[PDB]
Amino acid sequence: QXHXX
Amino acid sequence: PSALTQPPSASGSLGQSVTISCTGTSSDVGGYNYVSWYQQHAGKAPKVIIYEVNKRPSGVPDRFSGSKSGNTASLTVSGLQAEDEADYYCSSYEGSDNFVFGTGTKVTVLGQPKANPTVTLFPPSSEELQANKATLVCLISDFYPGAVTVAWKADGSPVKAGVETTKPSKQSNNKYAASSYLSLTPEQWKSHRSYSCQVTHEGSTVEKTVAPTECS
Amino acid sequence: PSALTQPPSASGSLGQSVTISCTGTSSDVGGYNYVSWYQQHAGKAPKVIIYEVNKRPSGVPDRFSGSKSGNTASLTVSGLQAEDEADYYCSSYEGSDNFVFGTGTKVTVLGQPKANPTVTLFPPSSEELQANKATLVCLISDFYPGAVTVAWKADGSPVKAGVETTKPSKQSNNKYAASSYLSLTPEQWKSHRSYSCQVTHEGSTVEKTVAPTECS
Repeated sequence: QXHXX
Repeated sequence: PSALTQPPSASGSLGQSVTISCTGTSSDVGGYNYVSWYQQHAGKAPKVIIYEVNKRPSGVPDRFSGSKSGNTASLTVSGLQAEDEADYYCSSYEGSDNFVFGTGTKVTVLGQPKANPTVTLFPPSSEELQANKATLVCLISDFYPGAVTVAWKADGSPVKAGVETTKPSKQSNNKYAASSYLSLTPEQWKSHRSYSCQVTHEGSTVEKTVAPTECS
Repeated sequence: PSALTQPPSASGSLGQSVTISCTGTSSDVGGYNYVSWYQQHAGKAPKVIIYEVNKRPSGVPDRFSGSKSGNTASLTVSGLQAEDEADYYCSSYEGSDNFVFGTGTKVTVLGQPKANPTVTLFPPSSEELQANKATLVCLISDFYPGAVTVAWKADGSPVKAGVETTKPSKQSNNKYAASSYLSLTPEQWKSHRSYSCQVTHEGSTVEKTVAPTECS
């Protein structure tokens, strides 16, 4: 997913 | 902290469903709207099926939903295809460049039909034969369920030795595949009338035979 | 698409520094540094041990390292520890909506001598042919660790089609057997020239080729 800030 | 509460198994059937929870705290599940869910088939590549709320990455199967409720997030699979039966994980943000993963769940369809294995037996290769190696293989394809029992045979008088069998792998569907070898020499091979791989599946027995004949 | 190619087996002794590369392609070539490295032991959901190519989350033992240029990100395990045996993955964000995964490097803290794979290709017999059935079988025996790759070429042209590969299975000598199989049609097998079983085991790659002949 990693995702995201 | 905990293994993010995740049920350890979920069932269903052809065109039934199941809905699964990613359960943790207000630090992570509660906190940020980003709940990612994984589709990872038996031991292989985890796959992103959904990533924030219900955000399926353009090209994702089925009535695959994700609804976040409280500290609980949840995925929905309405279209119990066999194609699922997997280890479905979740994960959310934790802040400080931290992500914690859900713990459980291996999804199980019921209804799934029985499939009797197509046994394809392979005489030794000529190239291998020229190498002075004689190896016989018994292929087992297609079979559902997953337990398969194999036997090798000379001229009866069962005959084991130098025999291997592999433990069934899922495939192009939740249909399984196994194999089996006989590492023989030409002398063990080429003397006999035939050899024979006898395979069993839920009572039913196949038998597959080979005679030193080969054609090509 | 999962364009992040990874080495199968990666292995070492307690002490030496096993590396795990991961390659891919296109778009902003290596213009995304969203490379994330994940460990997973056989029963767990995947721990994230690295990210943003060079970054470890809170804690993560400073013996796990990251690196990346052009098309290759890498994870060096600088001083293998016993409990470093696990599955390892790469991950890259193709853009927004997109997440690409690796093939996985099963890393093994070597118990045995590292055993290089015995591969043997068999073509569809006269009889199977007589049955309007075409199957080829690439028995892969004797490797250690049980972590291999299999690619099928038709006239050197890597076909992505009808084929399966068993899981590697600890034989009665603790060496791993597998099976990749290919399912053809006597038209397509006749209408071709050559059929390669290209098998690879970290730092090696075999290709045994079978050619269509006749007799009958």
